[PDB]
Amino acid sequence: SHRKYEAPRHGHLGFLPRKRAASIRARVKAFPKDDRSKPVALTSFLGYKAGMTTIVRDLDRPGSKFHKREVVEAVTVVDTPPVVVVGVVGYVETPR
Amino acid sequence: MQLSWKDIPTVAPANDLLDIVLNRTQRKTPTVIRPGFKITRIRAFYMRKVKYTGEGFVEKFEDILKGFPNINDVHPFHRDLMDTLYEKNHYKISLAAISRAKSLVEQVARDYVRLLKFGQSLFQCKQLKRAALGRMATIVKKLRDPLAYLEQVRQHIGRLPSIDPNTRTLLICGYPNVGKSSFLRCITKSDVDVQPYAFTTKSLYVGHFDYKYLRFQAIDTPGILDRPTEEMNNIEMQSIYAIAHLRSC
Amino acid sequence: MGRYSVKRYKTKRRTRDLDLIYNDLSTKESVQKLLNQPLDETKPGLGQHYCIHCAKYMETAIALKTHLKGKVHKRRVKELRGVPYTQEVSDAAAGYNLNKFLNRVQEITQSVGPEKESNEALLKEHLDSTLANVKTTEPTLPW
Amino acid sequence: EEDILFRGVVRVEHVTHPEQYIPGVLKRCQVKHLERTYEISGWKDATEFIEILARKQGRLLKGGEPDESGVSKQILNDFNRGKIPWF
Amino acid sequence: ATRTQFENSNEIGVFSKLTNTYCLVAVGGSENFYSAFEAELGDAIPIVHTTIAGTRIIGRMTAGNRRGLLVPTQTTDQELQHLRNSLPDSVKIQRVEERLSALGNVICCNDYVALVHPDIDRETEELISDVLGVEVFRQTISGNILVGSYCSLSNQGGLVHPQTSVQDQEELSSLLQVPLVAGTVNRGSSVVGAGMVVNDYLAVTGLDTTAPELSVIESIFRLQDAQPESISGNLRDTLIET
Amino acid sequence: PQNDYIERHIKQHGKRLDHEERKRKREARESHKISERAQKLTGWKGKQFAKKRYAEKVSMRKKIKAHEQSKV
Amino acid sequence: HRGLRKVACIGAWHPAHVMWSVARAGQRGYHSRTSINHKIYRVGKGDDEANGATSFDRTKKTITPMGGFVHYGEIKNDFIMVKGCIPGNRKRIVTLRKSLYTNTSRKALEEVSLKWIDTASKFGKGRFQTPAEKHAFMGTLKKDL
Amino acid sequence: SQSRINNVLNKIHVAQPQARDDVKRTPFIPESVKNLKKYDPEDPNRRKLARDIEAENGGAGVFNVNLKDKYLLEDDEWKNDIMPEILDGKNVYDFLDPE
Amino acid sequence: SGNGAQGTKFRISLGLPVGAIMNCADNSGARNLYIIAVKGSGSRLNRLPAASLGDMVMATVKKGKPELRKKVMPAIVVRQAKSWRRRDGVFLYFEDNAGVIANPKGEMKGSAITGPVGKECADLWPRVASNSGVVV
RNA sequence: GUGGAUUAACGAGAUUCCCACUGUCCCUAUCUA
RNA sequence: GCAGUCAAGCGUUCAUAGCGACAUUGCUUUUUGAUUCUUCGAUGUCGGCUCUUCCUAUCAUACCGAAGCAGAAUUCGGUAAGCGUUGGAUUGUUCACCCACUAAUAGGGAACGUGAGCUGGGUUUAGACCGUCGUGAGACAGGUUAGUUUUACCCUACUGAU
Ligand SMILES: [Mg+2]
Ligand SMILES: [Mg+2]
Ligand SMILES: [Mg+2]
Ligand SMILES: [Mg+2]
Ligand SMILES: [Mg+2]
Ligand SMILES: [Mg+2]
Ligand SMILES: [Mg+2]
Ligand SMILES: [Mg+2]
Ligand SMILES: [Mg+2]
Ligand SMILES: [Mg+2]
Ligand SMILES: [Mg+2]
Repeated sequence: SHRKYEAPRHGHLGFLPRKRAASIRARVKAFPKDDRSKPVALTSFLGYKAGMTTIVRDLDRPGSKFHKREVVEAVTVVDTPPVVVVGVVGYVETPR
Repeated sequence: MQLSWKDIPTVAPANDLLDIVLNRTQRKTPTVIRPGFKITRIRAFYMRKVKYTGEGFVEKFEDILKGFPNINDVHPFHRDLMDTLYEKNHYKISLAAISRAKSLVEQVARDYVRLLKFGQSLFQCKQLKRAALGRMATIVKKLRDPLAYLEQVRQHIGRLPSIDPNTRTLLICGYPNVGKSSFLRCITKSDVDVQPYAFTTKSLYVGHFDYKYLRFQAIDTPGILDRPTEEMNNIEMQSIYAIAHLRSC
Repeated sequence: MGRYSVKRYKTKRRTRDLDLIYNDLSTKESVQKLLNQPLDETKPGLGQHYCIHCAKYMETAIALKTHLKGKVHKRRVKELRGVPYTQEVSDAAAGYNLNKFLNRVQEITQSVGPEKESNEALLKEHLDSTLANVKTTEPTLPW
Repeated sequence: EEDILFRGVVRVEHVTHPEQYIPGVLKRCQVKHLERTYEISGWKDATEFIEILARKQGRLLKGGEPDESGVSKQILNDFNRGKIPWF
Repeated sequence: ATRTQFENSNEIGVFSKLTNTYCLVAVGGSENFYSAFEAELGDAIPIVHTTIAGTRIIGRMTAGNRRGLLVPTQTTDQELQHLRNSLPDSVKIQRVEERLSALGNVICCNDYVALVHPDIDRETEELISDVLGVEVFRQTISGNILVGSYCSLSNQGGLVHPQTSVQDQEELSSLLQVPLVAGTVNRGSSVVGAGMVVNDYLAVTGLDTTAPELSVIESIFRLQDAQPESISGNLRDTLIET
Repeated sequence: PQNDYIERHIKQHGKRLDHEERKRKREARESHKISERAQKLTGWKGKQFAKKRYAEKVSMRKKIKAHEQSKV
Repeated sequence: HRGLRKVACIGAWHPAHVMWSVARAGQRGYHSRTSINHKIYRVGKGDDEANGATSFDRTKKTITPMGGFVHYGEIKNDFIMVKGCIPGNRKRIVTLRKSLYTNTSRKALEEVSLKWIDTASKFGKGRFQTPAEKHAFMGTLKKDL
Repeated sequence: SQSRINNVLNKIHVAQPQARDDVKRTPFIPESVKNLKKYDPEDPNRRKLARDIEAENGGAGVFNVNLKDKYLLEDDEWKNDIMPEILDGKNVYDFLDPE
Repeated sequence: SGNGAQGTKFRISLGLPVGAIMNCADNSGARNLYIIAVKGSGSRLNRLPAASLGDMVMATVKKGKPELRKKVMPAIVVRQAKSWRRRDGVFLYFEDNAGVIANPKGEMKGSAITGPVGKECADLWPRVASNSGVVV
């Protein structure tokens, strides 16, 4: 027999298995697609999470109810000292 | 509603109505029953089929019987104009046929549910369900001609203009050559075309204007030919009923 | 909190404030308006027998008499004595709107103070005159 | 219509607010016996009458509040028992 | 007399403030409301596109005439600085410390006389007399206590809510020294003060205001040249038919 | 719009420019289209389509026989 | 009976197995997550000496709160200040990636203007932004004289 | 049944002032209002109508208006400045006064 | 659907489930309002519909005038007593739950509102703003 | 066909409402052995 | 269903032995929309809580076709199961029926999913009372009360961990 009272499912099935990670450093699985006429740029950085705080910003957003008003927002601070370049790796496109 | 009747939903012929209600029953009820089930399951299966078909027909009839206006419960002018446009006895008789067929469908539903209460087999219950649905089908097939008449009168009555009988009103009148229609074209904005032949306007039209910050209506007239009392058509009946009923200038 | 102060000081169980009662005890017309109340079905003594300091309604008049004799009433009367601590005191304690608070203090020690004390004296003798030979049972007749 | 107000003269079925039956009886009474069986002290509006009856029957609440529903049910039970003239 | 809308509502008095020498418009969305005011007015008086206390209801919170402007205590000092920067020095802006914080609901003023709520403090009444420079009178409006929302007033005449009595009209017009009539606005609304702004040469209403209502308010506010405010005796047939 | 207005708009303005050729091409495609519906429709709609086709064929042959018998 | 922090029915007669989608117990947290579209509110330098100040604040202070970040310490380097929440706890390593597509929202096109940055203590209920403000509010103490 | 039944009497009749004093109080129109050419929406002569700037600088919910662009100050480099608003733990508006 | 409300409403903490008593804050003749439904609420199994400040509900009158009782009417919530957040940052609450009687087009039945009114409700409803003398 | 019909007090007897009160619930969280 | 007129195939080339598809009329009126306070309901071994999947016979959302489809709002169809489908009230219970809110409150299967996952009632007795029958012991699936089943540490499956 049918359920007689519909309800949505508890939880997301695309975030399975709920297991421990393989490292502390989570790995980047996609990079922005290359455009061979732009200048040479780095596409990511790496730093350390150091706490939260609170700010006040003066908001400019045309069409909203908070246009030209003051808004309290939470922010996160990441400590980013410089990074230092030590090597280079080349990758070839194989039919695997 | 009161002044305009572009709110009657739709009506269907008898064959299309039968197709709609019976295919709705077959689609929205379960269709799989087995001989090995319990007899209460079998009786509830066929009882649900009978009740659902009856309630579908009753709902389709009850939409019409409240959509169409009551001829004897409206203004005298609107009653006389509707009486001239379509015959009053044909109107009343067709809606009475709809009401009688509705009550007979409820009777068939109740009697065959009571007969399904004591069925002893899938074969017996199936024959009873088929007999009930066939009797309902015979009723709806006997309803053929009032449905076609009511379809025509709904399609005509939807387009009809909106005259308030209790407002500021200028009535125009005269002989069948244009005059009045050209004058209404001058004083208002409308679509009443001016043409040198006599019965260019076979109905009556409304225009609106504003004088001293009030809203005025202006009703155009087809034309009364020459005739005393009973030689006139419904076209001249429209005009003389408008003059007889509209307290106007 | 725990359970006691949650049961007592909940927002739907809030009681009237001292500075509102101080403004009630000033202005003799407001004292007459608070003594001559209309009939009310949701008040204990049908809106009558009301204490202005302890802003509560009594059942009978003998209940008001024993309440006026008691020790809770004397605590509230001692609380309603001096300058009644509005936001001006907090501002001037922070060092802000200090001249306005000083005008307020000298005004309350010049004018509003002795008026409040004279109204409180007249009210005390009026209540002591009225609540003297009262019976303990009450006529339920609300007229 | 008021089928429940018609049936309320007969024995009570599941009443939640008797303050429709109370003015019904107050229209459907002569004053000569109600003021004797209840000793009404003055104004005979339904609210004041129900108030003095709550304070007379002792139908008070926490604080000293007249409960109106209980005492109007007491009047309706008096009508069930038959201590008011009726015909 | 024109007809506009704020977004799709006819309450012009809720979202605008109009006097003889400046205009105040609520911000939000587009430039259609400001441009309607600017199309009718031009560069003749300043139009200031402002907010009060973060809200858009700026006609019912402020109160001003030709001489001054009054903002409630709920306004901020940045908004008050913006107003002082936009308006010239001939109009003075005062912030009031008053319990009744809807000043446009509790007073109804022109350049000479102001009606007020009866429960307004003496310091507030002295401040109204000092800043706006007017004669203050405590008065109801046929029993209603919100005189700014239930009356609309200028230097020529006045329009009150339609269930006002004739002796109330007589006493109030003697106090106000202007001809006073009762009527509706926005197709039959009793709140005539919060659906229509007006000064000596302009009135703005909502799109649903009918043509009899428009003709009556043009007459009583003496706006067009053919409006001597006694034309209701020649316009009475419209009213008796209405 | 008052009393019947679509045909007055037709007489006053016209129909579409591509109106007639579309109707001719629709009637030309209907012959291919009625055979595609006899072969693609399954279930109950196929049985209903076959019943309507049988009724139409009997009606047409009855009309032909009655016309030739009545005229000759 | 047998507790209430549970799923009551974990399966039926058919299929005669527990299915892969029927919510059992186990490890929570320590998962790798990617979150997108976080706006950068300030890129601060490690030698600015007023990088916690704005054009509406006029006070010489850095972004380090009063007493340090709880379980972290001072900043003393360059920093990124982004809007909202970020996966992981404090003092963990984060990878910041550029946008993988061109965003066509106005939120990605606005220009943020900070008015104030909070630097009170998060170890407790802080109510002073600078130690000079705390000393000026409290006044002179017994050890100060 | 009533006097032109009652919902006409306080509306068709105008209340008269009946003067009580000797204060003259006249309507005021600033003369720049009398010196307007009337806006006509189907002409090339038109003034500007800020709706136009909003149209050619984006949409309705896209154009961002500068409210400091119509301030009346003593200098015109001052129109795009900002107030300091806070210094240490104090508000600048609490201390801002002449003298 | 959302009739009478000018613009949009942002998210505010809901305080009043279905089955709550609130005060009546206008002079129409009622004393309290019993909340039986909330206009424009979602559907979820086991979840009660809940109203917050600035919402239109369907209510009945339990105490008050004898004419107003035994009928269902629209009302608008004007005071909440459950603490919500302003976007200029502070949390705040009132002393009681209170609302006023309205028609489905948003217009008000009474003539004046006693006590303060939340500025979010006054910004969302123009006829509430025209009938109130104290806005927070 | 004229044990039957009521009954104050009493009851770990059976059924239905009201006031008060609340984690029964919305909708869960945290702490101790 | 009964009765009558037909008339393509028919009785494997016969029309009227004897069938007979598609049609067509009759018969079932408180027969001029009238009455009908009615739920004329069904249901006795299941009902509720919790939770997960599948079908399409599609209620809503996406895209199309037709309609006297002016606009707006609907009606009837085609593809389509990606996604949703509620809060209460009430009779022993459930369906049905009511009150709202809603974009919508579609229909089904999985031992009428989930009677040793948990619970009210049954299976399931022994005490007692009323009604009816029996001379009596007793009986009644007539009515009302009170009433004992109580793993997991094993293998697999599943969730996490070496
Ligand atoms: Mg289902
Ligand atoms: Mg990849
Ligand atoms: Mg902390
Ligand atoms: Mg005996
Ligand atoms: Mg399909
Ligand atoms: Mg799916
Ligand atoms: Mg819902
Ligand atoms: Mg079970
Ligand atoms: Mg089990
Ligand atoms: Mg037994
Ligand atoms: Mg027992």
